[PDB]
Amino acid sequence: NYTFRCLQMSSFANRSWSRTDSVVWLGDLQTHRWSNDSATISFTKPWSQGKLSNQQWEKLQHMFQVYRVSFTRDIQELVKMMSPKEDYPIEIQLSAGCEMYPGNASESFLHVAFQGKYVVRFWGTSWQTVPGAPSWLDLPIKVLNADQGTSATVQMLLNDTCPLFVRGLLEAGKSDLEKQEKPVAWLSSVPRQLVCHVSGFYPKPVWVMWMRGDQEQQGTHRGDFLPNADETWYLQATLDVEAGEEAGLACRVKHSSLGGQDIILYW
Amino acid sequence: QKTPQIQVYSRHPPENGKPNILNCYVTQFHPPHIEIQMLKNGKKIPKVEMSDMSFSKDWSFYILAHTEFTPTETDTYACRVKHASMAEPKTVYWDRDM
Amino acid sequence: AAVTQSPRNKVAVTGGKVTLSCNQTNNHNNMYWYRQDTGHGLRLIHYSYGAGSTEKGDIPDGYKASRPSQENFSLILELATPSQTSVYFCASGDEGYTQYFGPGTRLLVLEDLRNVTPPKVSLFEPSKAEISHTQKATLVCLATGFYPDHVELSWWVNGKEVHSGVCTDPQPLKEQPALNDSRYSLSSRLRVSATFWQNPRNHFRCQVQFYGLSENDEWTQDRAKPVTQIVSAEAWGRA
Amino acid sequence: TQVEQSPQSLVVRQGENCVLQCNYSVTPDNHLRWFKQDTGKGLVSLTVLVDQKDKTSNGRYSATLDKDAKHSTLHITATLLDDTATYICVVGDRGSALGRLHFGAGTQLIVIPDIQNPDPAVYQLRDSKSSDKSVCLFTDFDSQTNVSQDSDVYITDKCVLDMRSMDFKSNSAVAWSNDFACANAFNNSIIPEDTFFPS
Ligand SMILES: CCCCCCCC(=O)N[C@@H](CO[C@H]1O[C@H](CO)[C@H](O)[C@H](O)[C@H]1O)[C@H](O)[C@H](O)CCCC(=O)NCCCCCCc1ccccc1
Ligand SMILES: *[C@@H]1O[C@H](CO[C@@H]2O[C@@H](C)[C@@H](O)[C@@H](O)[C@@H]2O)[C@@H](O[C@@H]2O[C@H](CO)[C@@H](O)[C@H](O)[C@H]2NC(C)=O)[C@H](O)[C@H]1NC(C)=O
Ligand SMILES: *[C@@H]1O[C@H](CO)[C@@H](O[C@@H]2O[C@H](CO)[C@@H](O)[C@H](O)[C@H]2NC(C)=O)[C@H](O)[C@H]1NC(C)=O
Ligand SMILES: CCCCCCCCCCCCCCCC(=O)O
Ligand SMILES: *[C@@H]1O[C@H](CO)[C@@H](O)[C@H](O)[C@H]1NC(C)=O
Repeated sequence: NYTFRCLQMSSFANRSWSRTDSVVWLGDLQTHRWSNDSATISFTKPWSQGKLSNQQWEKLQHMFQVYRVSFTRDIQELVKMMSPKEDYPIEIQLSAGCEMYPGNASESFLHVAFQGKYVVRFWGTSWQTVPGAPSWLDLPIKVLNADQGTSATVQMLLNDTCPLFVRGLLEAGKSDLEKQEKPVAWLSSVPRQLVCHVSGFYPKPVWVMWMRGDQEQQGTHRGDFLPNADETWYLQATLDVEAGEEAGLACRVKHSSLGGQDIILYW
Repeated sequence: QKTPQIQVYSRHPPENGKPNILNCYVTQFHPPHIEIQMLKNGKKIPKVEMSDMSFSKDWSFYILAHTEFTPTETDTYACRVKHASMAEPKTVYWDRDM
Repeated sequence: AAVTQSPRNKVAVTGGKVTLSCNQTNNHNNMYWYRQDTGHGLRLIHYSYGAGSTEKGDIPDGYKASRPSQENFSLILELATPSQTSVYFCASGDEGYTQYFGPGTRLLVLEDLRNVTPPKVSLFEPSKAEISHTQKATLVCLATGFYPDHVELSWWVNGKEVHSGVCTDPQPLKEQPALNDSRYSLSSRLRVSATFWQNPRNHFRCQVQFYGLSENDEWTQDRAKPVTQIVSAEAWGRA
Repeated sequence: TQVEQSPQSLVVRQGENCVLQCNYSVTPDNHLRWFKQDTGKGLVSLTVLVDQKDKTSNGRYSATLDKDAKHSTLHITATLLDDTATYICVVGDRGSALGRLHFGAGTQLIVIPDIQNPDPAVYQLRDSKSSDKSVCLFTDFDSQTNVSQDSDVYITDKCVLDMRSMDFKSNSAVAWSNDFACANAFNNSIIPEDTFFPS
């Protein structure tokens, strides 16, 4: 059950200066990067082209190249059209892609945020505002929905291209997507707060508890999942104890990579 | 406008005198313009790698800085962040034990 | 979806103020000003996304724009120059890509107005020889002695403009081709059936609309101020 | 210049077909429009082409667009005198008001009319107010004759009129001066030998 996300972020500082950058995720693995500095989209995996032929990829990249330049000018023009309602600086974020279910089933999305707030989506055959969006956006929506060529292309990208492409990615990237990487744990303490560190695990699902023999210590506070640079995860679980109870305590870690052979580290 | 949270943590278990990787993970900020430095003893480490900037379900940005380092008894290590949401730069120090 | 422009033709002096107006009752938000010069496609000067909005085009320099209302979009030349001699086109549109163009405005910016002069107009009656030889009657109109060459010649029969049977020289000819500020002549023909010309109830008129000075332009010479005006010549048919 | 037209200008005879070309580098290319502009007049839209490979028609005008080649052709079938005009190519870079229009500099077409029944003559016409003043009208010559312009004698270029209700066309030129007569007027022109000089 995998979600493919094209994330685009653009900053317009004033009428002349702007940049647009994007990254592409399949689950929690990065498949593409497109810096403003680059003329071309870059593969961040060997399998990032999926099952597309070179001609199909070339065509798709060209469409995106035309898009980035057109997008940039369109925002600038939409600002002029609405002035003095909205002024620079402006931040636009797009999140677009498809969620893949089993069989032939999927659902696509294209969501747009303005100054950090979700305001616009493409849905069905057209652009629309969503609940909470300001009314001044009805003019931009009307102008965007006038562009029949863009609407046909977006409908094709969302309905057909995205799911077809992603089915090929899942096939091509199978051995990276199904990789198992083992956690390594280590212990420490501060003012007493005991910390169980867990690092290098893939995939994300992991179980970490402070223990006394068989007794799960329900004081255990799990932190957030944090990324490492090598596409593995980091997590730590903290506990509150009185100075004297440290002996007997262990950190137990369960994870799919270990084949039922849990990591037990005693203080 | 949203303030960056900053978390600093090593890749491998830290042993004094052993090569390791130090990560600075900066999250929950807006706008995306940000300046991130990794510091050894309050001086800018030169060879600092950055992941591409991305964002979460809630539209807030995040990015991962990391660098090679070898921890010792004496040397400190820090991540310094400038962002429009804060008047001064925010510094969080790496703590082996935390 | 219609667009109008005024004036349709204008002679001005270097350093003068010229305003070109565009009007549009389509309730279009968007309006656009272009100039057309020979050897170039139309080039965008200024445009506007609604009342109070004015935006720079590709060649904004020397021009201000004003959008006081949804209906009106003006192009203002505060210090007119000879290089602003052109044909100016305004257009409007809604959210769609179609731009609905006005009929154009011809502007001439002269270095100086001293030689500006209205035409004399004479109407020459059809030859009796032509009548008997062809059963047709050709009237000829001659506009002479005018400067500059911004004239519109039209033919009128019983108060209504005629186009059938007409042809007017594509351009005026110079009366003194050597001289740099030569005056111009222009001729036109209106050809009708002999029986139409022979009917004494038909009134034929050749009209020359001359474009020259406005009310507000300075005039220092002794002779009559050579203002924008109509000069015409007429004749009735006869047996 | 992102839009180029070819030929720059062309001369054809009435009834002939002609082909006009538009080549462009505009990106993106949403649609392409052909305008007709008569002399001193404005822009009349003839057709607009919108698809990757498109074909349109409008009476005697037909056109094609190939967006891969960035090329359009305008075909005029069976030319008439009133096709004499400048033809202008325009590419719009968006399917909405956010677009800019990129204009070609135009192709000038001249259509020489077919004069079926020539009857070349030089007539003298008198001023309706001043019977001593006159002009000379050289008229009814076919399009093989050329008119040539003393600097105190004025001769206009030729000009074709169309008496629409009679389906009749005729060329003429005018000459005047103030020892000038109409027998002498068009001596510097190679006029037909059968030219009528009355009275
Ligand atoms: C991820 C979506 C991918 C969209 C690809 C669509 C094709 C495309 O590039 N099409 C642009 C170019 O269109 C033109 O060329 C095409 C041929 O290549 C067709 O001929 C098309 O008809 C023609 O118009 C087009 O410019 C498009 O508008 C680009 C931007 C689209 C986009 O972001 N829209 C959503 C975000 C906007 C919401 C902004 C809200 C806002 C408003 C005002 C101020 C600030 C913010
Ligand atoms: C493309 O598919 C949509 C299906 O609806 C949704 O919108 C997509 C862009 C994507 O987000 C999907 O995951 C969604 O399921 C079609 O939209 C319908 O079009 C018909 C008529 O054409 C209209 O009457 C329906 O109301 C539309 N549906 C909705 C929910 O608004 C669209 O036509 C498809 N286009 C093509 C070219 O396949
Ligand atoms: C982001 O990328 C765009 C496109 O590559 C840059 O815009 C170009 O900037 C150069 C130099 O400043 C200009 O000569 C070009 O005309 C621009 N190209 C286009 C297509 O508009 C932009 O400068 C980049 N932004 C940043 C901040 O680096
Ligand atoms: C973005 C529309 C969703 C469907 C796209 C499916 C084809 C995969 C393309 C992968 C390259 C990503 C290019 C980044 C686009 C962007 O700038 O937002
Ligand atoms: C526009 O913004 C950029 C980056 O914020 C800045 O460096 C540049 O000087 C600004 N330009 C103007 C004209 O204000």
